[PDB]
Amino acid sequence: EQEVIMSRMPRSLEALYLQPLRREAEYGVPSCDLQLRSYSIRNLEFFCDFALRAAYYLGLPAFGPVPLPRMIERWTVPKSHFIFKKSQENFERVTLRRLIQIKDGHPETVQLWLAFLQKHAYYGIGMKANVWEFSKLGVSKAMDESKSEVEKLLETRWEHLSHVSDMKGVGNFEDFLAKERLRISGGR
Amino acid sequence: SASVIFSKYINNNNNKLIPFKIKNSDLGRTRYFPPISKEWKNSIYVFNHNNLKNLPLFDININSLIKDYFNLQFKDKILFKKKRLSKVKVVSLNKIYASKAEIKHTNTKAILTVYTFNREKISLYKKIKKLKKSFYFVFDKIISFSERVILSGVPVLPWITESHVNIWRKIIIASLYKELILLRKYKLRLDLNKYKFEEKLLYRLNNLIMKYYNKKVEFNIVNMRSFLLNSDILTKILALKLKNRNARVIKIMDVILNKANLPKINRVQEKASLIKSVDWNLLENKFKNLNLSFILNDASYAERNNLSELLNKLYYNVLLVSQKGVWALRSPAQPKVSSFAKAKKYAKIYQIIFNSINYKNMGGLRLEIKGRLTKRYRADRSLFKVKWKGGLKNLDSSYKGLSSVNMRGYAKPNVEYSIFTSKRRIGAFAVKGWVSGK
Amino acid sequence: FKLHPYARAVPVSPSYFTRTPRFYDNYLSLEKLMEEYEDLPVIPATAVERVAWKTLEDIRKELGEQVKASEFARCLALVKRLNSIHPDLKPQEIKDVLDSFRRNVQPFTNVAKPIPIDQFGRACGVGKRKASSARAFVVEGTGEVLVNGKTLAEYFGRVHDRESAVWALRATNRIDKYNVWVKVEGGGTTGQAEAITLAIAKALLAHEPALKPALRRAGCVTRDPRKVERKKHGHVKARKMPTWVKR
RNA sequence: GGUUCGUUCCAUGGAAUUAACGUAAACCCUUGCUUUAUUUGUAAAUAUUAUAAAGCAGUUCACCUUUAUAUAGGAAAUGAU
Ligand SMILES: [K+]
Ligand SMILES: [K+]
Ligand SMILES: [Mg+2]
Ligand SMILES: [Mg+2]
Ligand SMILES: [Mg+2]
Repeated sequence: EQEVIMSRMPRSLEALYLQPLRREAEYGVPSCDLQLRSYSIRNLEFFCDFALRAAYYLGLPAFGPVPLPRMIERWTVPKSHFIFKKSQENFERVTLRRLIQIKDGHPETVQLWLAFLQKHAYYGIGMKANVWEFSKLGVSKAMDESKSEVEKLLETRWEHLSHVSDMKGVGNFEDFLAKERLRISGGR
Repeated sequence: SASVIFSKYINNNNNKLIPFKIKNSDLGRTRYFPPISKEWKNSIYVFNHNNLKNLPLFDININSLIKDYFNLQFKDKILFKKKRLSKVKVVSLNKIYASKAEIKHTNTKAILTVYTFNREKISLYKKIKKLKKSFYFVFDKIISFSERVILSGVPVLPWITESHVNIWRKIIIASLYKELILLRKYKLRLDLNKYKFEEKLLYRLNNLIMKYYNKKVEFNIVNMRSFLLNSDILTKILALKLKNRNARVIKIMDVILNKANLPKINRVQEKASLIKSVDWNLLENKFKNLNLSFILNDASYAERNNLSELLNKLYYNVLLVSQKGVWALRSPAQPKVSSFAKAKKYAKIYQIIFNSINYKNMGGLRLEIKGRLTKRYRADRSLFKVKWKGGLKNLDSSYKGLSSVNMRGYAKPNVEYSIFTSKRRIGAFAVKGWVSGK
Repeated sequence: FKLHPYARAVPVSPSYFTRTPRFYDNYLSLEKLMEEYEDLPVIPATAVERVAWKTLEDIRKELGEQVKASEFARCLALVKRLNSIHPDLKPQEIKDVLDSFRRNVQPFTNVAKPIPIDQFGRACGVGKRKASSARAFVVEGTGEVLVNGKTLAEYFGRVHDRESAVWALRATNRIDKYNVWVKVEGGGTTGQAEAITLAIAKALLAHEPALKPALRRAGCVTRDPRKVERKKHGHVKARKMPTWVKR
């Protein structure tokens, strides 16, 4: 029952007060391009630092945030609903965006990174990721052999879905997805 | 070996090396960046704009649901209250007022913020609190006493079943019916007022709002201590007062302004500018070379090797009993918390947090009423009254000369504008209201 | 615990009814010190270390009073008089009151980074114009000039633009001392020509910094900020208005 | 009565002391510079175009002139910048 004088604090807590660390890419082949967008700059710059700290723990060498060109829309409208036309005013909607590109990233590890950002996404930010991956010839046979592998991973996930025996509200399965997807996206 | 397709992406390496340059210029403090949720009602971005075009319309529908949701009341038959029927429609000022909703959107959910001024709780809590302690003290005796004579022989047991408890309970109700229905009234009306902010009743409102956004909505209800701290709640209250025919317009505006308390100020110091001088306390100027390989390499202090020793000198550390001392731990169901979480003192952090927030104090107040507000039922002319107390200026920029961040390209970040439209028996009128913060 | 039976409100400062109580209280204190230490010797102003005294604005904000410029101007003549007292003979009382009138304001420092010279002896200068940006690599040579790979004559079909692009070398009479390899982008013929003028001038100063007084009078150091004005609603152009019909 | 782009500032009045709005300040684009970032932009690169976040900068210093001694102004391709 004695008191110990801690020489320092956990590195997880110290790293929160340093600039986000970055791994070094040995080859430099891009494995993911995450483009973040928002109408504000304060939440976009904050979440980009948070996204770089996650890429460090996963061993992903991230590059950026690269400031991409601003997307500026413009509208000139009359200030009066009725006749008065010699008086108009300009409006705009500037989209601020950043790019975080990961290189030499393992395909699965890159998907945990993306899965983490979506779970802890910051409000007011839209995200889009392009993932790359190398594969061998014979894609047809590769995707048929991996069926048994994916089935085992889903054994515990089928519980999410449940329907009455011989679901009749669906009808044509494929046509249901195609039409239900449009209804979810709002038209397309 | 490797693939050719792979080698064609290695050679494309013309990157610029991070130089770690040393700053030789003096840096000022960054502007005050106001929150993002206060620029647009919907803080959102989506790549498919089909989820973006109906938001202006939904804001109207959502605000209607929230307004009517907070006005829910028991039926007179549930509380046994005798309804006093009458033709006139009574205006209720002692309810929960709510402002327009601010929604933070993600691809997974939406956080709906709404500022409320709970005026009904102020009355119910004081009214029920008048019931003195003797009520509950004596009521306990009736329980014990009743068990000695009814559920026992004349002067937990295995010969007392629920079939007897029922009769034993009805006897108490029959003798205290006029008193229980009274306590039940205020107890239920107070709990209803309480559950409106809890998940007991909010999970139902979620099902109604969730149909507009197709995402689960999380509520962030902020209770305002004064109805003057939010413009939406202010113009709403002033509008309900003016809706009565016999309402004295000018008198009602004066009573509201009298309730508004402005802080003491020195006019000569507030309107005094600021001379731009390098602040050597800023972490940017104190260390012009931010690399630890230079800071921790015995630059100024003698053996401050530990990165923690450096951080403790810059920031306020709660883990330390002495602010610039040492972090001494103790070495040899219940909640899972550190053995020192109870000793942590967030006394100076509240100062750090709340001093870094601008526009806290109420700076100025402005009310405008315009429309048909005469008392007689004829075709008179429109009225227009204006009252104000304080100013709507952005003192940080107009006087001190600091740089501000205007909202939506033209609006001052310290003012709240809200308009509420109503109508008398003779025509329509509107109540505009501005509220600024210092 | 009970209040005192006899009590009356009294002003704290004797300058209660004055225009600026706090100022006069501090001004009268100086009048008292000066009248007390007037016999001490002084030093000629030439041997008095220059001090940055506060301004009329710093006092208004500090004292929270609306001090007058004329009344403060004479209060500033005392601190300058008392400051002239001999340091060794200056009393500690005057040393303290004088420290409250010093202005410790430091202006911000923003020094441009000097243009280096590559290991191969080529310095890069950058110039700009209406919409163009130039990068000139000036190296010791014979006088060969290239613009986007093309020669100076194959690129500019107007001799006026050629002379303006290398005007810095011409004005200083060094066309035959350096070889320029320019790379321009954006803008037009004259926009790019004037952009190279500033680019070569900056690169030239990296080799011979003592030519700036000459490039000044030549007009190759100044950056011309003129820019096309946007079109404005209600106008046919930046400033041209549509026909106004009186009737 | 002076002065200022300006109810700006100074002085003054046998009556003034203050508040709000406009004004001003600040904000957006643009100009020079500093730091950060380097892809989908950059010939190369020991990083200089471009891209875009934050910060600094002017009527600031020098020169000349200067009322009531209180508040200032002028000079404009041959002082600095
Ligand atoms: K034009
Ligand atoms: K740049
Ligand atoms: Mg006057
Ligand atoms: Mg203005
Ligand atoms: Mg590339």
